[PDB]
Amino acid sequence: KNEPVLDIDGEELRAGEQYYVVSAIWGPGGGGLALGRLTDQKCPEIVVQRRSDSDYGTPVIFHNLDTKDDIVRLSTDFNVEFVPIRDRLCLTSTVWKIDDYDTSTGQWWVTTNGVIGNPGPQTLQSWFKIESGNLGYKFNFCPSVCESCITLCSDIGRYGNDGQMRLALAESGWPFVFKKAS
Amino acid sequence: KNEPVLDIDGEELRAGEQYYVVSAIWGPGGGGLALGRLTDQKCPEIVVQRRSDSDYGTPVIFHNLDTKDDIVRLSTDFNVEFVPIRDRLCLTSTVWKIDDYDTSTGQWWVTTNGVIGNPGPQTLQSWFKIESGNLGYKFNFCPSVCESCITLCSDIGRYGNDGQMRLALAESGWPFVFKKA
Amino acid sequence: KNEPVLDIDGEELRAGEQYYVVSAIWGPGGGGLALGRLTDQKCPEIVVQRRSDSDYGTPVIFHNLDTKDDIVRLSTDFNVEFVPIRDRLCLTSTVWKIDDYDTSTGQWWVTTNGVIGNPGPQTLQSWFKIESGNLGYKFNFCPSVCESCITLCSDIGRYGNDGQMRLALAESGWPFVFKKA
Repeated sequence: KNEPVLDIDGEELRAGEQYYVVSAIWGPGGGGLALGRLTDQKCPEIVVQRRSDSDYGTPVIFHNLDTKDDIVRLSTDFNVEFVPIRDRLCLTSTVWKIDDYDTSTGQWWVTTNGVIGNPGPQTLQSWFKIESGNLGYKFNFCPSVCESCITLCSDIGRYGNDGQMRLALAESGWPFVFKKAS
Repeated sequence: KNEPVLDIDGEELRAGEQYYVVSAIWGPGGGGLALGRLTDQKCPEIVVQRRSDSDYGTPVIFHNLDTKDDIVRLSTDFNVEFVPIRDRLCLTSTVWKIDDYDTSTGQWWVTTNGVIGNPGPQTLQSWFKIESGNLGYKFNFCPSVCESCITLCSDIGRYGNDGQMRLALAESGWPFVFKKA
Repeated sequence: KNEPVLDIDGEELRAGEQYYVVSAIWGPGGGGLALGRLTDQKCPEIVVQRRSDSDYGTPVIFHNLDTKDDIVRLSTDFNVEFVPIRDRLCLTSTVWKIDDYDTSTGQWWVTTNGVIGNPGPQTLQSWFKIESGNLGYKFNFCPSVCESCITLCSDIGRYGNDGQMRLALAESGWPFVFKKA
């Protein structure tokens, strides 16, 4: 019964529909998110952002906890799934999942090879939330799918990693907006 | 009088029972089968494979030809239905059917909006077999409900399309196993 | 200049790197390869497979033909050496080598006590190739290090042997994948 997420058109987000995730801050805040690849890892891909603010990157589909509700709502666990237009360099999934700890960088990366559905301990790292706290719109990884589980619980922001703007768990979240692909 | 189809626990598949159909090839081979959709088509949904080795996708149920036989057995026509709860179905069934020839890709696709029961020409595109082949079980479309009919016949393999892994008719079938739900 | 062999991570296999070699078929396909010992023979250790698909086994390292090309490539001869992080139970090597003909089983076993390097007649039994079919990858024994020599040329598969999953020459090769250690 939560408040709907809204795209730039004022329209409430629909699960299954494709949306560009674009920086709410343009200029040096960059453009949209898309799939990139690391130098020491060709697969699975990683969530990156384009330097150009005219680039909206790769759209995503949101998969609900209970898909009986087709409205994407705030502070609710869901799966974010990149839906690329290019051919797949990788045979692993393009679903967002929280990586394990990166001892070389000190940040929890947001990466691919996540899971659609199966809420519970097996998929704890595949569930994300959208909020609007002190930002335009932010991603928060704090899955409530498993009440006996212990999970990380914090905002999701951007950090520089080897020439790419990557997404990592951060205290100071980063603001986004949603755009119907059409 | 054929031999039954077994699941991961060694227990034969039951018609009416729920089973995850998971690729016997892990890693790059992806995992279980589930339901997806195309950019230009919202319904009926399409049969896809989740790419992660830790998600089994969507469970299925088997309907035998004879509704009285409870055992799922090899080299015999059956109905396969997904059993999801997504309310994004535009009332189309969850039963596997063979699509008509896709002129764009040159492949015969596997889809939904098939029919349970009613063996005959009407449900021709909805009847599937499981063959052992060489690896774990492979799916095969070769309906035997209409002797008078001209149907395609070949194994079922996997092929890429629109950023999703899909099921099509081919000679080299793709292997799968079954995990009880 | 052949295409590089790729591990699970999408990475071309590098000569010298520890890799786990694990069945590309999970479930009853078992797991990884390791050093085992037979009932009547303690040395040399043989190549075996752990029944649990969770046991990646013993890491190994590749040894190319030309000691300077670091890219492990397809259809190219190489030595293979087990890397037991366990204490070495024997004085013979961990290098893969085709055992002599087993009159009791009609199987050309894969054992150890092979030799790294010295291509030609002296080490013909330690030179293996990697290829791919419909599965991830399949081993093949068809060394080219001696043109005037006659050797068997066939794929490599798995067989039971006193309750241990050994490896031997076959016409259909078993599928594997490589995970960085």
